[PDB]
Amino acid sequence: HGFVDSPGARNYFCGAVTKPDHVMNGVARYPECAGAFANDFNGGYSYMSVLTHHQGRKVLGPVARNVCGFDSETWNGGKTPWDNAINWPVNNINSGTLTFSWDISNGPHFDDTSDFRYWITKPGFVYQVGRELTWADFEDQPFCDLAYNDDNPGAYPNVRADKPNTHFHTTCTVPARTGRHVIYAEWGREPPTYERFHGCIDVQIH
Ligand SMILES: [Cu+2]
Repeated sequence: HGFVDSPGARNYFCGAVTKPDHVMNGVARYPECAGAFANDFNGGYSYMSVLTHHQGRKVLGPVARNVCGFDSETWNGGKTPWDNAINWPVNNINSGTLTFSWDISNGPHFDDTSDFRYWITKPGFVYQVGRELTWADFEDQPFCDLAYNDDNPGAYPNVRADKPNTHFHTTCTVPARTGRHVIYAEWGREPPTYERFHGCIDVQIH
């Protein structure tokens, strides 16, 4: 159970940081989360639970009707808060080497993590409020596809478990891009669960 907190995913900003009730009370760090929680108030508190039990975009192909939530089981295979196309907060980043960090404090699965995978929107991508993502918006293959076996931490330098702070830190190379983009991210586990967690990261590349 967890989510990407650097660069912060939609369910970081609206979930881990800004809670539904914060928005209501007008005391939110991110008032723009109003739009994520407008039609699903209490689902906002399950930001760590955007999960499936299959091997994700790479293996099933572009099958899920909703990109960011990947038709999560927690929403009965329908839309999550983070599939909404609203005025999301954005991460300003550069192309090249970047750490993608998962906060797994809510449900660490160090021992049977299998993979981390990231896809990015195609160069021709135009972000627009109210227009929800399609798989056609993203490259077909992940730009970053990291195996892991906690038995042999040595063999995976691009994956770094931090057990005390219950984080995974992963290293990717974000490809040449500029402007507003989305990175779609997956954290997957081995059998027996095959559980997988899904996130979108809003980015402004330089
Ligand atoms: Cu979990």
